[PDB]
Amino acid sequence: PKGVSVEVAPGRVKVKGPKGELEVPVSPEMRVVVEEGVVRVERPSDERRHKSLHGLTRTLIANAVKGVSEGYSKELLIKGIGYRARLVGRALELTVGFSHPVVVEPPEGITFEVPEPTRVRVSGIDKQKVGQVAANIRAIRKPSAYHEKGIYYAGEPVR
Amino acid sequence: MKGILGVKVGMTRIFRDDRAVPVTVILAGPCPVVQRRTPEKDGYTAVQLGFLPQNPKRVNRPLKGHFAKAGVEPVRILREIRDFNPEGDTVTVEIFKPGERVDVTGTSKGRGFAGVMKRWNFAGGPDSHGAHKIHRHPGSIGNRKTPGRVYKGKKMAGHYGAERVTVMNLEVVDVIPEENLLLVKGAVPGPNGGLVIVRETKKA
Amino acid sequence: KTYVPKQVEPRWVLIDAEGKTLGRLATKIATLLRGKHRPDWTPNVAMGDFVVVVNADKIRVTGKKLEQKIYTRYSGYPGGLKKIPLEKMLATHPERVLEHAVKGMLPKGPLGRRLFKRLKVYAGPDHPHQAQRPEKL
RNA sequence: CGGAAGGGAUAACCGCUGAAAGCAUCUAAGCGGGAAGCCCGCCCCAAGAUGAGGCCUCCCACGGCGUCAAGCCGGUAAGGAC
RNA sequence: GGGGAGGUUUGGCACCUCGAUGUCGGCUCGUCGCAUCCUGGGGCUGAAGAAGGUCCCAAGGGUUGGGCUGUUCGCCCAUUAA
RNA sequence: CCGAGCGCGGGAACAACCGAGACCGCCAGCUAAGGCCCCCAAGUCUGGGCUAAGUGGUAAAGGAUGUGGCGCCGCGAAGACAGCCAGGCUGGUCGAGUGGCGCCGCGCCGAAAAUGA
Ligand SMILES: [Mg+2]
Ligand SMILES: [Mg+2]
Ligand SMILES: [Mg+2]
Ligand SMILES: [Mg+2]
Ligand SMILES: [Mg+2]
Ligand SMILES: [Mg+2]
Ligand SMILES: [Mg+2]
Ligand SMILES: [Mg+2]
Ligand SMILES: [Mg+2]
Ligand SMILES: [Mg+2]
Ligand SMILES: [Mg+2]
Ligand SMILES: [Mg+2]
Ligand SMILES: [Mg+2]
Ligand SMILES: [Mg+2]
Ligand SMILES: [Mg+2]
Ligand SMILES: [Mg+2]
Ligand SMILES: [Mg+2]
Ligand SMILES: [Mg+2]
Ligand SMILES: [Mg+2]
Ligand SMILES: [Mg+2]
Ligand SMILES: [Mg+2]
Ligand SMILES: [Mg+2]
Ligand SMILES: [Mg+2]
Ligand SMILES: [Mg+2]
Ligand SMILES: [Mg+2]
Ligand SMILES: [Mg+2]
Ligand SMILES: [Mg+2]
Ligand SMILES: [Mg+2]
Ligand SMILES: [Mg+2]
Ligand SMILES: [Mg+2]
Ligand SMILES: [Mg+2]
Ligand SMILES: [Mg+2]
Ligand SMILES: [Mg+2]
Ligand SMILES: [Mg+2]
Ligand SMILES: [Mg+2]
Ligand SMILES: [Mg+2]
Ligand SMILES: [Mg+2]
Ligand SMILES: [Mg+2]
Ligand SMILES: [Mg+2]
Ligand SMILES: [Mg+2]
Ligand SMILES: [Mg+2]
Ligand SMILES: [Mg+2]
Ligand SMILES: [Mg+2]
Ligand SMILES: [Mg+2]
Ligand SMILES: [Mg+2]
Ligand SMILES: [Mg+2]
Ligand SMILES: [Mg+2]
Ligand SMILES: [Mg+2]
Ligand SMILES: [Mg+2]
Ligand SMILES: [Mg+2]
Ligand SMILES: [Mg+2]
Ligand SMILES: [Mg+2]
Ligand SMILES: [Mg+2]
Ligand SMILES: [Mg+2]
Ligand SMILES: [Mg+2]
Ligand SMILES: [Mg+2]
Ligand SMILES: [Mg+2]
Ligand SMILES: [Mg+2]
Ligand SMILES: [Mg+2]
Ligand SMILES: [Mg+2]
Ligand SMILES: [Mg+2]
Ligand SMILES: [Mg+2]
Ligand SMILES: [Mg+2]
Ligand SMILES: [Mg+2]
Ligand SMILES: [Mg+2]
Ligand SMILES: [Mg+2]
Ligand SMILES: [Mg+2]
Ligand SMILES: [Mg+2]
Ligand SMILES: [Mg+2]
Ligand SMILES: [Mg+2]
Ligand SMILES: [Mg+2]
Ligand SMILES: [Mg+2]
Ligand SMILES: [Mg+2]
Ligand SMILES: [Mg+2]
Ligand SMILES: [Mg+2]
Ligand SMILES: [Mg+2]
Ligand SMILES: [Mg+2]
Repeated sequence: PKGVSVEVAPGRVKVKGPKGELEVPVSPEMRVVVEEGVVRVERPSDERRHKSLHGLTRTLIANAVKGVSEGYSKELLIKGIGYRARLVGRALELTVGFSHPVVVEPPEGITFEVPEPTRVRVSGIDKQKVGQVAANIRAIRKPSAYHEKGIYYAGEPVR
Repeated sequence: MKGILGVKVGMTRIFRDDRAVPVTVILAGPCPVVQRRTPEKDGYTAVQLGFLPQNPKRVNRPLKGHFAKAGVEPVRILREIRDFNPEGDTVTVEIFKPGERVDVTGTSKGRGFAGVMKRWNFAGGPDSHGAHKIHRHPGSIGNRKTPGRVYKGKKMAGHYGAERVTVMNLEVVDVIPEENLLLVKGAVPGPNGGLVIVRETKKA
Repeated sequence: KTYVPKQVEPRWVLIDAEGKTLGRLATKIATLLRGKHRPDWTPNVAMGDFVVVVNADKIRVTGKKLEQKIYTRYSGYPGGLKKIPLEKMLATHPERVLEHAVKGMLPKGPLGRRLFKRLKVYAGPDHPHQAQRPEKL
């Protein structure tokens, strides 16, 4: 948690950093300790649901950190002939086998990048945001299970 | 949300560019605004439009003050037009450009106590093999001990027509401001003389 | 012969509703609605206090209720069984949810309806600033 | 000329972040997508909605009995009926 | 080979009704259930595409005309999104 | 037991289920079954567990890392299960438990019908 600026509140935690500040809804019955330059958290007991709540926030907070730190971004491959993508200012239009060129809106906090017609990174400050947006694209043209086409994260081929 | 009162004047057909077009002619004389109601004074937005001239003697009513409150020649009729605050003091056929599609409300013709066949376009009965008693009848109307009653809203004969009817998306054809006339795509509720309102449609 | 009461001035009351469990609240409201708390009680006459409630939307409700609870409006017509879940009530007119709870706990008779009038409900707060307002919990 | 468009919430289902259970999971906290269907939107009725709603305008004291109180008889106003 | 749901079939029992609860078909008028025939959504496919298979969600609406028979049903002609 | 107690209380309602065998009167008292949050008389009574399905508000074979409680077997600080590096169980790293079976309590699925619930 170096260089950060995590500031505790009643039911939430405001984490700041080079990238910026971001709110993270924290559970009620949890102790967000701010030991030293780092941060800890402890649970009121040792019940089934409490364990879940600890590990959840335990990570959910660590994301607030990394988020304002190094930031997040996911790649996107694009197979098939006509299948490609041209960045257009903020938004990106990509023809991928449809008679209508797909215009993709750029949500706030997110700024996807296009290094190549086939490759596409998705810059962002929030795992929740980035994760959705990434999928939001694969959704535009899932991987044809009969050969290579449509967009891919970077994972194995559907074959 | 344009709007304007008028009277169905009649209907005949004109020739567009080279094809015939059946059109109704409405007359939406100059309608003086009589009261603009805001969300402050009332709770909605709308305008009271007057219509035909009136014998000042016939309007001895308190309406005289309502007319004076806006300083306008006593009109014969006046209705509101929801969500529509214009300009000036009078609306005109100028509000409608040819090509714009409008909704026309009106009062359908009065058919009084009409039969079920007449009213709900029922089937009635056979003219030949059957009893000469149910030729134009509704036949059955229910079941047995269950429900043992008749469904509310069952279609039956009764007073019908002579009611508020709104036809929609009628395209406005040539509109003559020179005489306050307004042509439309023909079918429009009411008899030749009935007060009708003409609004903006919902195509999108 | 047991005591025979006489005309009594309506005692008004102001009630909160934030965090209050729907029913637990409705009970007391009902019991105060009829003069059943005052020892000069008489079923015959009906002289319950004018209860006024505020902050309706604030009402709590345990477990799956906003999603589970269903309200039935039957019209006289076929298939008119129209049913509405709790969440929708608070969206539209939320005051209803407390009303349809109190109304249910009042007696069925004619004076029971006369009692449902004594009950005033809003969510704001800000009642019609009349006169009485003896707060309570 | 109409069935819509459109907004909102969902079904099966697809998915993001994510513990419990170092991994993994659409879920346990949370969030997004998704039906000719649900809510609304259109059209008609509609304040006996006795919970009888709002606005604009017009007319407006008592002339005689009941000692407070509730009423009764007549000429009227705006206005209404025949 | 095993467990069940439904109460459309055939039937068991004899409980109201024998000082009367008119029977099959058709017509007219429908309305409801969903275990969905079509249209909408979706999973798997021995799913290349188109077409189709099975299962899931979903009543809003729709669900033709005729030959034969008293027929219900069924067969058949011509079509349909069905 | 009803019949003959369709007289009373309870059970929503209801001959025969639970309580009880009504000579008359009373603006007296103790109870019975059943109940004591409101409609509805009396505890939003006390203490100790369980249940998140409205289960409770009433369905089976059979299915499932539901939740809690009890007992046993295999590996483990001579480093185990899991993941990450390398080779094809072994090594390293980390570092405290982990995997399988059986029984009890409550619960989930299986669970589609016709006028409005
Ligand atoms: Mg994945
Ligand atoms: Mg007038
Ligand atoms: Mg209007
Ligand atoms: Mg005929
Ligand atoms: Mg005959
Ligand atoms: Mg005859
Ligand atoms: Mg009946
Ligand atoms: Mg004429
Ligand atoms: Mg407050
Ligand atoms: Mg129904
Ligand atoms: Mg239906
Ligand atoms: Mg008040
Ligand atoms: Mg005050
Ligand atoms: Mg899907
Ligand atoms: Mg898929
Ligand atoms: Mg993880
Ligand atoms: Mg995952
Ligand atoms: Mg959730
Ligand atoms: Mg699940
Ligand atoms: Mg959503
Ligand atoms: Mg949506
Ligand atoms: Mg939809
Ligand atoms: Mg609707
Ligand atoms: Mg009205
Ligand atoms: Mg009125
Ligand atoms: Mg009024
Ligand atoms: Mg005067
Ligand atoms: Mg005077
Ligand atoms: Mg005077
Ligand atoms: Mg005087
Ligand atoms: Mg006069
Ligand atoms: Mg069988
Ligand atoms: Mg049967
Ligand atoms: Mg039957
Ligand atoms: Mg039988
Ligand atoms: Mg016998
Ligand atoms: Mg008989
Ligand atoms: Mg008889
Ligand atoms: Mg008879
Ligand atoms: Mg018979
Ligand atoms: Mg036939
Ligand atoms: Mg189904
Ligand atoms: Mg089947
Ligand atoms: Mg289609
Ligand atoms: Mg697929
Ligand atoms: Mg399929
Ligand atoms: Mg296919
Ligand atoms: Mg295909
Ligand atoms: Mg049907
Ligand atoms: Mg319908
Ligand atoms: Mg046929
Ligand atoms: Mg024939
Ligand atoms: Mg024949
Ligand atoms: Mg046969
Ligand atoms: Mg043949
Ligand atoms: Mg044949
Ligand atoms: Mg054939
Ligand atoms: Mg053919
Ligand atoms: Mg005996
Ligand atoms: Mg005996
Ligand atoms: Mg009895
Ligand atoms: Mg009894
Ligand atoms: Mg008996
Ligand atoms: Mg008895
Ligand atoms: Mg006993
Ligand atoms: Mg005896
Ligand atoms: Mg005793
Ligand atoms: Mg109790
Ligand atoms: Mg307690
Ligand atoms: Mg069961
Ligand atoms: Mg079982
Ligand atoms: Mg299975
Ligand atoms: Mg199985
Ligand atoms: Mg628990
Ligand atoms: Mg168990
Ligand atoms: Mg090891
Ligand atoms: Mg089910």
